[PDB]
Amino acid sequence: KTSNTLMIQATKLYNYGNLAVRLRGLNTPVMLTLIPGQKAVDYRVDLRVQG
Amino acid sequence: RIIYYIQAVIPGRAWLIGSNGSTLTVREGSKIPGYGMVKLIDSLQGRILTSSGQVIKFSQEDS
Amino acid sequence: QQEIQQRTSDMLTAATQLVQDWKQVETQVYTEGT
Amino acid sequence: QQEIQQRTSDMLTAATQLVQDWKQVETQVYTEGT
Repeated sequence: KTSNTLMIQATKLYNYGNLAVRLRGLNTPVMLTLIPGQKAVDYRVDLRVQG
Repeated sequence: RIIYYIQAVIPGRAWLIGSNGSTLTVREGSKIPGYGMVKLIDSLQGRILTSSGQVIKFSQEDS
Repeated sequence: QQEIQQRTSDMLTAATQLVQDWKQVETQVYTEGT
Repeated sequence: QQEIQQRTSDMLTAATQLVQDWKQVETQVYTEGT
């Protein structure tokens, strides 16, 4: 409930979705989309935020 | 010139990224700069057909 | 001829299964942090 | 001739077992230390 790391596990094969994350200093939440089942798997994604 | 790579593909859409880092999303009939008109999106095997004859794929060490 | 009706029964079960699978939409979850 | 149907029954049980084994995906576990 304090860190800056999320741990995501996909439950279905091809059902896709989206997520909203609000940070400590930001007012605009950052929304991301999540696609499973590709020819590559992102083991870890690093995100640079503008502020 | 600019080279585009497939980031994600479902039936219908395809999300592409360029060598400049710009990201786009396309459907069956859509405009792509420097390539022409999209003719067919093939979700299996990761191939996109273009009106100029080009095929859009994944990066080879990133696929 | 009777094959239409046997096919109707396996098909009926599969289509009922498909439509009941298409019915469910679940509520979203909001997580609060401090 | 009837061997197709006996084979259908043992095969039906085995294929149902295989598909139900392919269905389950379990949630990951996170361990916190201090």
